Amino acid sequence: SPGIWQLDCTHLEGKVILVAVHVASGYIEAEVIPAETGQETAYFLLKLAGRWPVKTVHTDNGSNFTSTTVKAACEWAGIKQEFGIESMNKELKKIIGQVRDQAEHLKTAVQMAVFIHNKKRGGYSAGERIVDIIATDI
Amino acid sequence: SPGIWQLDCTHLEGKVILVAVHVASGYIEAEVIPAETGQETAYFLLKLAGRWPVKTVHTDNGSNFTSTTVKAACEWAGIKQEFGIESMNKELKKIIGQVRDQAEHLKTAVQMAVFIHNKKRGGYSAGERIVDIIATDI
Ligand SMILES: O=C(O)Cc1c(C#Cc2cccs2)oc2ccc(-c3cccc(F)c3)cc12
Ligand SMILES: O=C(O)Cc1c(C#Cc2cccs2)oc2ccc(-c3cccc(F)c3)cc12
Repeated sequence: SPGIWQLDCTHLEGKVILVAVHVASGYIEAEVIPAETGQETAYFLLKLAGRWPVKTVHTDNGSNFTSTTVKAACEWAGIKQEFGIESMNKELKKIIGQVRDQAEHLKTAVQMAVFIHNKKRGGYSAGERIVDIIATDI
Repeated sequence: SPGIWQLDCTHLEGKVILVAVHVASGYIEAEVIPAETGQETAYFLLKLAGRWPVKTVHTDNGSNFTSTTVKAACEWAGIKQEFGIESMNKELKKIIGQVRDQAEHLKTAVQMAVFIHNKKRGGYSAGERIVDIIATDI
């Protein structure tokens, strides 16, 4: 469970936002991409696996089983793709809405929204939780 | 020291690679950017601060004191910019060289190289070190 992620897509302003959630913490990473092409997901997954333990990525549809570059990225980095395992996507759009005028590019708003999600709660934030799970594991 | 980073630039194939090193671990993040414009560094810094504790960013030159968007990003996220505090850039180009044919875009090679740097050593890797410092700190 230190290494289990979910990968989803949400849409704002005709752009695609790639969302990775660390299922045990609620920690999120996101990127705005022009078009959802296989090569985009592959770059995002390779960046995520260089940064954290990424052992299993669950997706809720078939799109990610049809990309040879996602498959090649996953092989290289030692990532198992799994089919099946959220309301994360709703929280994110709430925060993105509050900040949308505060900056020009959708992608800056997306990252401010990831920052608030990860750093907010007095218990632990999702950001402390992921470090605590992986530390506690090491 | 959990929150202290260095930010540098290196160059390959007429593109700029933005490198953040967590000084106490040797953990690195990198991005290929078209052109070094203020807005690029600002997006990278906001992504890094959503992911980790980023309290102080040291740079070795003046470029980052002249961008209103780096300044605005740093204010919003609570980042102190500092002037002054590597051979990281040499290790990275060694690994990038070994993988360069293994993939099309320079940026994929850059990320495979970050992955190897972060996961390699039997002591601790830079990736376990950063999680151990922040966990040990929390
Ligand atoms: O560079 C490529 O060849 C295609 C590619 C992208 C991308 C992108 C972009 C997004 C937006 C504009 S370009 O990310 C990757 C990650 C892994 C592999 C790969 C492939 C084989 C073995 C391996 F080890 C890795 C290939 C990619
Ligand atoms: O969206 C913008 O307005 C400009 C911007 C970029 C970028 C980029 C790109 C890179 C490559 C193509 S576009 O990253 C940022 C991070 C923070 C702030 C900012 C500004 C004021 C307050 C605050 F809280 C944040 C502005 C940006």
